[PDB]
Amino acid sequence: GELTPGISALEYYERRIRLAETLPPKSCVILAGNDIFQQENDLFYLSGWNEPNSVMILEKPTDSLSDTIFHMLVPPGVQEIFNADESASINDLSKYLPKIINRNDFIYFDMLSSSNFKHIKSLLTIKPISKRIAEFRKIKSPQELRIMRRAGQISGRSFNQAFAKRFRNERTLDSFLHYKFISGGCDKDAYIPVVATGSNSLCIHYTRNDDVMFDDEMVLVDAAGSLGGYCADISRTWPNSGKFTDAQRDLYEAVLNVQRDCIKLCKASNNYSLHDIHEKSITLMKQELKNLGIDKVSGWNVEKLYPHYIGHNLGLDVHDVPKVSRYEPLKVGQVITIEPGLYIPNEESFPSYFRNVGIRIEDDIAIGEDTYTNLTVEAVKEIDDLENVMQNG
Ligand SMILES: [Mn+2]
Ligand SMILES: [Mn+2]
Repeated sequence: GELTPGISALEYYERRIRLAETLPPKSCVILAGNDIFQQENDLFYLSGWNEPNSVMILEKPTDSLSDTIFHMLVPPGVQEIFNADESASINDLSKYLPKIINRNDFIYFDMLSSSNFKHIKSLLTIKPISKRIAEFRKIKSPQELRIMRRAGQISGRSFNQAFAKRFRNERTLDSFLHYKFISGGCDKDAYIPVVATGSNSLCIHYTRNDDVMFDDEMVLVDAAGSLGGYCADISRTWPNSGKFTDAQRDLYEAVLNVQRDCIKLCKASNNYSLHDIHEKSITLMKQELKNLGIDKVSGWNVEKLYPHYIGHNLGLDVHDVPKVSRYEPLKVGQVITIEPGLYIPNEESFPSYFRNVGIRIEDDIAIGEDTYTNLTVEAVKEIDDLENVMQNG
């Protein structure tokens, strides 16, 4: 019954109806797919069509939802499997598209690099559309929450399998997690992974993933799988030796405390915005820095030791729906990550056992009415849970 993994063909139809319920009479939405594979997600959200060199048109000729028309121009079944009301070859674009534009007053199309995009743009009231769909994508349906839970569950269990094994080089740990994501049931990597051991964890954008791992440092890993186009996002940090030292413990619990207290905020009744939570993450991280006695270091305030945001919306993209307001209260159905971090520089003004230690703990949280749902709860992160899996398996 599914059209793409986790989503039925009925929901795709319902998504196109929800968009049409916002359009005036004699409108048409034009979405150009990608070329050679990562489909255009606005197109994928409404069609489930995952092929290159394709154009979708959603047309509302009157004010009745029963008159809408779902056009699909594909490379030379689309009507029977994807429920396209009309279809034609993509070669017919120059003869097919102008007939539709001329009979409509409002053209929903983003004028700002696909080949069919430059084609359609040259043919051209023009209104943007990608942001209006973003307001729909930021609210996940129960089916979408289920398929994301499956992605995070597969990714989470893959981390636990890695916890029980010893890795002498980053690239082995990289290829291992990739295989477990795929054999666990995922389509691909959700994003380019980070496998940073020791001082490598201080580079926020480290992706080389080929350095040797030593028995005295911890490894920071940001990696997760994708299923049906939906992405998970997990970060974990654990010692290579398999046991936390007293220093590695104190720093890890600081990041874990900030993350835990922030996850507890993700209830829609709290009326917090994503930025509201981030500013609370700064406050909490300051207090943890004070508990460790490293908050008042000159030139290294909390912004330089915690130098990124608390998280981001998650969905078809890793950094999902970027065009939605970070300042409006979180609504039921949104999926955001909670990923605070600490990264101590190699400065003698810091204790020696803290220098060159970077830590980040990331989980995917879905917003509920009076609670939340940890979509990545399987990947253990408590020190006693971590040390148990590492030494016993
Ligand atoms: Mn991440
Ligand atoms: Mn993230």
